[PDB]
Amino acid sequence: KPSEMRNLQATDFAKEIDARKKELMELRFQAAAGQLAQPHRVRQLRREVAQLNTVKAELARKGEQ
Amino acid sequence: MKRTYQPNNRKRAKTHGFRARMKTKSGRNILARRRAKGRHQLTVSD
Amino acid sequence: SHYDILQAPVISEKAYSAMERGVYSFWVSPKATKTEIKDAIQQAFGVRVIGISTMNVPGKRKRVGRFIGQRNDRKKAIVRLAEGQSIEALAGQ
Amino acid sequence: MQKDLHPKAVPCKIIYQGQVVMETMSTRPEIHVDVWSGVHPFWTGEERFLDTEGRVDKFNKRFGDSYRRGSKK
Amino acid sequence: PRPSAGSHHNDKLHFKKGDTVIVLSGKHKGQTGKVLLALPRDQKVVVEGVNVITKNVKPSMTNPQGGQEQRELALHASKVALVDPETGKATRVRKQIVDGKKVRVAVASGKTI
RNA sequence: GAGCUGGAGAUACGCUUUGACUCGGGGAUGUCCGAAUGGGGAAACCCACCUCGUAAGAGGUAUCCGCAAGGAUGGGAACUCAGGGAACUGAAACAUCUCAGUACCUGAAGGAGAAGAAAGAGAAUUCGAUUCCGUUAGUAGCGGCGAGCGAACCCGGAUCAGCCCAAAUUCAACCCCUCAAGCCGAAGUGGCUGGAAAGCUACACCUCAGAAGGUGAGAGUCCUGUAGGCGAACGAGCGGUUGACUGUAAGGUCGUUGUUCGUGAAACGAUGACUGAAUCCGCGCGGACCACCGCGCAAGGCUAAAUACUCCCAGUGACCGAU
RNA sequence: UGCCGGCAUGAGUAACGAUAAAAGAAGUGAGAAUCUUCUUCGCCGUAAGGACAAGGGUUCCUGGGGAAGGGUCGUCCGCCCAGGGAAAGUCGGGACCUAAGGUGAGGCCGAACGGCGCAGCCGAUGGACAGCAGGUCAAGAUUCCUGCACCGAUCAUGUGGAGUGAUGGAGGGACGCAUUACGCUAUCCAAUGCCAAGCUAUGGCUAUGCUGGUUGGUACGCUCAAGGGCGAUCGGGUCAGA
RNA sequence: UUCUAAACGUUGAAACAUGAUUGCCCGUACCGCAAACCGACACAGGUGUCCGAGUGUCAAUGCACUAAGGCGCGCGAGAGA
Repeated sequence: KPSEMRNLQATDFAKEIDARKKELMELRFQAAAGQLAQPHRVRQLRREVAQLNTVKAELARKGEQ
Repeated sequence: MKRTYQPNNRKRAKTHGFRARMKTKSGRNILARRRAKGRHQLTVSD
Repeated sequence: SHYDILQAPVISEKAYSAMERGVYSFWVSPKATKTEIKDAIQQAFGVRVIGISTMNVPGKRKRVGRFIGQRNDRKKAIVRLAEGQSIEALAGQ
Repeated sequence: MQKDLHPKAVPCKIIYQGQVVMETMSTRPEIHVDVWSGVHPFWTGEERFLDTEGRVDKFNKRFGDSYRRGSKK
Repeated sequence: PRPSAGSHHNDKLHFKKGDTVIVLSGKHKGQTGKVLLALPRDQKVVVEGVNVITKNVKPSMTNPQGGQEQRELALHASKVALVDPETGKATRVRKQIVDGKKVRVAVASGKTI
């Protein structure tokens, strides 16, 4: 997040996936994850690079034409 | 002993199994004789 | 990438009962082989993996009285791990 | 499909249904027949637009020696 | 499903959050309707109208008690709405100031909130 | 619009009032099969080989026509033909026949193709472009001369409009104009047996808009329609003046299918082998031919409109009632 | 003498299934005859064993409850409920070859559909391992522990000091029937061969009377080749295995 | 393991010894000539493959019984005209 890459092409976000999506799969597990905690902070930030790879093949298509 | 059929359906693949009615063009309409012809699903994928 | 295969544990009782020396069991993707599932679990977390396994295990969900209800297939990847990476505490017992 | 003659062909009609010795005179005839047939021509040729192999016809070479498409064999 | 709702009343009743009203339709006629959130698309509403009695059990959970207050029943709107006073004159009229989200001015004898 | 994403309405988890929640149109991730077609080829599944490259792995492989790319072929519920072809029945059985060119097969495109401007119908010495039904004619004929099929002569409208082989169409501004999200839309209540009764009663207001319906007892004053009218970004859709184009180069014999004509007392579509004559006051026929008239001329097609069709979107009917 | 839906009666009889014996202690609890810990019985054991073949796909388990089913029923199911269980470089597909046959653009022809076929892919059980025995829980095994075979394999140094790329003809893998033995152990059997846990009032013996238990491939030897087939440096195919 | 042409080839391409390295997904659990796979059902039906202890008996897989292993089968008793 956010919609900040509406103006930034330079492969920095290239490893942005390595951020929270690295051990939130280690919170996506069964038990000791979040039942009464803040359960929602999983696939509520898993569209973290999804629906954001749009205008990424319809904007980032900027190669040379 | 031998029944009247028994398993193993090779002659219901590349002959009479889903995509095997092109080898026999006038079988395509036969394949299409219960899909694009009348109601009902089909009979090769239940 | 370097991480986009790695995905979840396996949690068993005869895991760290039978899975203590170092071996785990993973939870990969339908994509078998092995030329991805490894370097995924190789980064800033100080843990290294090699000797991967990969198996199978289906699903089976015959629930309603009739028969309407079923499968999920899914897999897993056991691995091995020799002397070199013990624990130093993390998230598993 | 490289079966029927390239020209115009004959099949797809033609039947029979004739009689047997009786053509309005003494006794009204029965009938006796009522079946199918068809007709086809022959060979020999050279070239016309779209080469493949050759089938041609019969009554399609006699005066069929003008409307060419590029040949001189 | 337990057919109650009253979703056959058709969703266009305007109501929102924060309001003071009375009631009718019977059973009570002594109950200042108020507060609440409402439920567009199938609506539940009870207010302090009907004093239910619906004892919950007492496992080993946290509930052990019973209750006898606050619980579902039925009967949507259609009682006594609008009018700071009490009766007469509708209200669905709206200032040429857009903001449909909470347009405020009603009929002749209407209120702007 | 501001709140919560379809039936085990899913508790919870989470997001609000300058865009969470549902979405109108022009796009996109699009798995095995479908034309899908790398190969295997028994839908969910195994192989080579080149571009990439921190040792891993990323870009793709099939036939036809202007041929050197490409463009196309897929599956279709009723509309025309064409290759298409029997048949139980009837004649009180019963090979010509009625069913008919019908069942089925296969080829085509638009949702329109099919006949449709001609070597023509008629007949008083008239009339032009196909088809449908209206009326005739249910006549003439046909015909184991049997049941039976069945035009033209006079009629309606949709239509009573031009040109094609050798001396118009394509992007767009404007548009009467359609397509879903959607905007408002009318006008008073009390008492009983009782579930608030719209039943008994009482009075006004709303009127071009007073069809179905939900909220415990049929409600115009609770509300969605109806009359009054609106809506952009994308595009079609029936378009109106115009910009980038140039709107005027074969009869015949013998054997037979059809036509209403089972074919014989009859020209006329055309084929099986034989005749490519006429060639212009020459040529096609009036149901064979004689004589005279009538009209049309080798030579290739376009023609939208109605006739006949019924996948979808509102609305509409003296039907059923969830074997 | 219809059709379905329900109630019927044949009626509580015939029948519980191949007539191939079972009693009980005890666990449990709702009572227990058919469960469970178990001494006694007997039927098969070229079987009604275990693995591979087709199949069912949820069988097997950690176990759990009768509504119903297993034609008694039951505290047993593989009924029904969440999870658990078949860990690969060599046992398994393909790619390297193939008989029926199918298919194959061009093509041989057919009224279309198509039939078939040249260059081809398939289509099989089929030609193709270079490890055996132990350590394994609730279920899985030659993938899990140990002494162990490596076919060609990923790079580089050291006798090679120089060879090699196609469909191949090869030798050959390409085996018909039957007989005879000229070979053979595991496995089996001679047990007092090795070591014994130890012996019964039964009557009887303690000793040449006695339960039981003890090798495997990688490897290679005039103590493994029992047995079947003669090997090499010069000249040419008086013209083809394109 | 039977043989190489264009080309490739002189100091390196491959056959050699060796450390290092490989055979991809799927089965590898259940009954299995088996009330669970086909007979309208868990009806006394059903066909392939590998081992196949035993004394006795010309051989004998016919024939008795214990292994290992499968097991009383979808019942129970009486009186048993």
